[PDB]
Amino acid sequence: ANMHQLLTELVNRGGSDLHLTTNSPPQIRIDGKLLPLDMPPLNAVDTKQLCYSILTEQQKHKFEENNELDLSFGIKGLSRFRGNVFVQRGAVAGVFRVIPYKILSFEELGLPPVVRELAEKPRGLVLVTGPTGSGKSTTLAAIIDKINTDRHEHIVTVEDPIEYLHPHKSCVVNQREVGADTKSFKNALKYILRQDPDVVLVGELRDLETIEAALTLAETGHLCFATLHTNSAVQTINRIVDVFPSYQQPQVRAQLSFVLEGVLSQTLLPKASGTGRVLAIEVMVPNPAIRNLIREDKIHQIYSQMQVGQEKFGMMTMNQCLYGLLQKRHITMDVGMGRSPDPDELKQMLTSG
Amino acid sequence: MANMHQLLTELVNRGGSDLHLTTNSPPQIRIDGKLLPLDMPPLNAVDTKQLCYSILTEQQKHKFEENNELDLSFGIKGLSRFRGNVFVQRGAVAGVFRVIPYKILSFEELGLPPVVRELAEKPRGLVLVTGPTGSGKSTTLAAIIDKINTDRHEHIVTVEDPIEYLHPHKSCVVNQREVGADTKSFKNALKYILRQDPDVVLVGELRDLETIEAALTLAETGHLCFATLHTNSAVQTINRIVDVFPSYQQPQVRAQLSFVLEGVLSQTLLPKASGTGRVLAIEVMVPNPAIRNLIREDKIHQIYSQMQVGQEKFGMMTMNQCLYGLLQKRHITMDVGMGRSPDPDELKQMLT
Amino acid sequence: ANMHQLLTELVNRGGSDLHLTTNSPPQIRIDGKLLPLDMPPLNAVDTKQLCYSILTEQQKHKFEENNELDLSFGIKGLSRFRGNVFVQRGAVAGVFRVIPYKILSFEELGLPPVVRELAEKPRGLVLVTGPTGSGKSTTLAAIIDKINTDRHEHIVTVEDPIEYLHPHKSCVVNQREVGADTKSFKNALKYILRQDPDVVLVGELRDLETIEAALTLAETGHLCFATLHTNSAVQTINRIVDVFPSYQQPQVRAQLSFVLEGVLSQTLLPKASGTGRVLAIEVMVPNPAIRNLIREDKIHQIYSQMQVGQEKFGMMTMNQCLYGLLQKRHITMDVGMGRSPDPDELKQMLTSGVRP
Repeated sequence: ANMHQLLTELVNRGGSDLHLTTNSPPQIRIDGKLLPLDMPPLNAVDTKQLCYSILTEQQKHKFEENNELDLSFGIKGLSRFRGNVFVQRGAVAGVFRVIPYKILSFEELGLPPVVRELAEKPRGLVLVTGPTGSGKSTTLAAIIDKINTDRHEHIVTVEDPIEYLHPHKSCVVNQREVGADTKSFKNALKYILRQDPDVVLVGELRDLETIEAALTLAETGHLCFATLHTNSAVQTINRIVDVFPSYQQPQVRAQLSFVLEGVLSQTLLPKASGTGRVLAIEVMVPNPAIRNLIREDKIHQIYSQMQVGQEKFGMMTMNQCLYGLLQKRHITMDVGMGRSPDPDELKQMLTSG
Repeated sequence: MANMHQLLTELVNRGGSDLHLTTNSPPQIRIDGKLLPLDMPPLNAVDTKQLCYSILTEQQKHKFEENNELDLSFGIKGLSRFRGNVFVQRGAVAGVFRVIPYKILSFEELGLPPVVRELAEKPRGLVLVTGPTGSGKSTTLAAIIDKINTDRHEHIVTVEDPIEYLHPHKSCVVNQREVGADTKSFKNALKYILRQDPDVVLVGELRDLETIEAALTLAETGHLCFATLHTNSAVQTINRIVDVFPSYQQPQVRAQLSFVLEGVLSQTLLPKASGTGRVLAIEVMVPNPAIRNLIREDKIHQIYSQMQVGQEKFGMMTMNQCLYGLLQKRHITMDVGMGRSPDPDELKQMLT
Repeated sequence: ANMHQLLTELVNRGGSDLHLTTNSPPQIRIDGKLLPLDMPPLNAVDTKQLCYSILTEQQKHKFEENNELDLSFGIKGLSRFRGNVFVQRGAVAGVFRVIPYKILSFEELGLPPVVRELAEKPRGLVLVTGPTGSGKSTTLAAIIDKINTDRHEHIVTVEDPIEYLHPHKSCVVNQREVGADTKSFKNALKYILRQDPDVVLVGELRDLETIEAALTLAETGHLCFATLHTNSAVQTINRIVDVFPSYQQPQVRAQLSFVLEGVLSQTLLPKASGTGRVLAIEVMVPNPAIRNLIREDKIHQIYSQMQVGQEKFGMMTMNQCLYGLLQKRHITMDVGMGRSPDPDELKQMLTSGVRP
């Protein structure tokens, strides 16, 4: 009934987010969907006492000045949390995310064995892309945890915001949160070469400066991880090249062909059973043929190379993953078709074999 | 301050559309389109300020005094909600107040085609409801937001200036932020929206360059974004969005739009042929793979031809095709249907 | 007060403007031309004394901070006035414009009956154009007053500045003065749709933003009035189109062809008697043929349709109006010819075997 009990239940019930707003009971997001708790609806007095109970006095003043506040806090013996407090219809409202210290393993996440091998790469650019909540941070956290476990190197992450904490194991891990630890991605990236890193996570490739920063890191002997909100390997490569002026795109294509070591495009789909989510992932691992196609500006022909790189490189097109999920009845036909980038291709391959 | 409450009660009881308060005239109510003065003495400058200020918050009174303009909404328990505009004329306060029903109308009550219901089922993307002021945009948006609220277990956040339709929680969590009270501005609300775990976001009118980039970012990162524009057609809407950006960034914006656009609705309310009420005429564009290439290929005007043949497959409909059907079914007069066609000669060919 | 007496003489003598400046007697503008009053020339002491006699303490302080001041004021039993005070050659100077409360009728203004029929339009765009002091606000005030009399609708005006005041009749009339009631045309037009209007006066079509606002008003079921400074219907339509980029001119021409309901272009000419001025006006009322010519980018061919549209559509070219002013001997031959856009056509009209 208080903030401590709600946050403990959020962790205990495997929720990702707790929502507190007027005229609704506390609600928790489990596997992406909100489920209300068996409690009376809150009023404006309730949402204010609950949200204020986890703020410092200085934080309460800054929220009252702007009607907005981002913060993080810890509950001893429980978990860390990300909070956002705001105002709607004249009342306090809040959303609170658990940030787990412990990452589940690759097999628990449904990630193919090639993801474990990407975590062993000495150098290059590895891109994990997809929409919000498609599993990107969990894959990145699993990869970084394997690196942390296996290497004696320096890992620096720049995140907006940090979604997983990595205690030091064999690596030295420094994590900078945008907006608190560092002013911006640009400022962190301006000094990242002066911090003796070996592995760097740069977050979303939001602008040209960040793309150039990720390419330089990957060219100078570092393992660079970044995200995009693209849905396929080809769409990912096109977005990176096409954001640059036409005159500088030849160099970017040449740069990408040398340093790119893997592209993972994930999506979480509803299970046909109606409970839980299943991972759909497109995997592109560059071979000499794909690297030439990038340099030759034959980006779209990379898809044909992914269709035949399953046994050799662990590649898998998005349609090839949906096909396997369909034969095992993990997703319905309606969900698979609404997600296929080419439903006619997936339809024809289902009829044969 | 209790006189204003009684005037609005009289406005509701007499079936009026709008209440007018201005100096040197009695309160006037629009009934069936025509103004009628109430049998009361005329107001002075003190009165129009006193009545209008009685329904303002202290901030709203300081916001109004800073700009000599103010839009707002408020509710009267047991009566109705109302949208108000207060302004200044000849050195005195004036006000107009419209009626906002508590009960949100259905798709069929609003005259919205079944394709709007399928747009309400989209999991992510950008859906634009456009038109000039009072073209039914908030009513259409509320119907869309009410269907998602009814059907989904997701988090809906709206940013409104002001909040018009209220959406009680159903199966969704719905948070509605009013600019100038709950949040300082659209810019400030959008700065924090990514930390609030939203699934569906209403950002209001695409009023400037900065909000459009924010709306494209929300829709690109896996969210369903609703926004409005002032344009009157799908093609005019797409051109307006791209052309506000500097020439060097327009290639990316067209590329983003080809990926993220999920629907364009351009509405307009016309008087009914019976002489009572207004009926919705709507142009609906839902991008298919063909339209997405036309967007990427910068052949935006050829999109109109695609809408003419996408009715059965995709539920598409040009404005002229909608006006033709409303005219044949006797919902509108010939002058109103002709007075709205963007190409009156095309509608003639369909008439034959 | 001498100032009280000067303003009474200005009103009584039908002057439009009173001028007070150093080394000249007070001068009043009568029929567009300045005429000095039979008084000794004023000095700097006089001009500061006369202008300060009508200022509040707050106005005197603001004028002294900038050497500029706009204001309006009323004189009980006389008239209201719009004033401007400034400084020149180290001395105070002032100009004062009268704002009449009473609007003259259409026939008094010399406006043809077709203008009255334009006031009965339920929707569309009606443009009243001409140079400064060509009677535009006066024509607009007569139209607004007829609408106010005949309709139960909401009239909103946005003006820079307000020229005629309209007491309520059957309409509710709200008049917003730029720089006092509202910050700008842009802000008034930003909220005008939320103000439940039926008839809107938007002032000068100064930029694309205002033209786009008027087109939106005219398309959504409103009657919109606006002004330009063009001298003919064809010149008026082209001026509106040519303000847009070349790629967007097709749409603007298409919009105008749909919503345009009337174009009036005026000029005030001296009378043959030497007293008063007579209105010369060109009237274009769009028919289906003219609307097509607009859409087809055949604007110059619109004039030929106007030459034959008096009886059918109530149209009237400038030359046809000048012809009528010449037959009634209201203007001299030189004045009529000096304004004709085509003197040879007007000559042909005068040398007619069907002349009567």
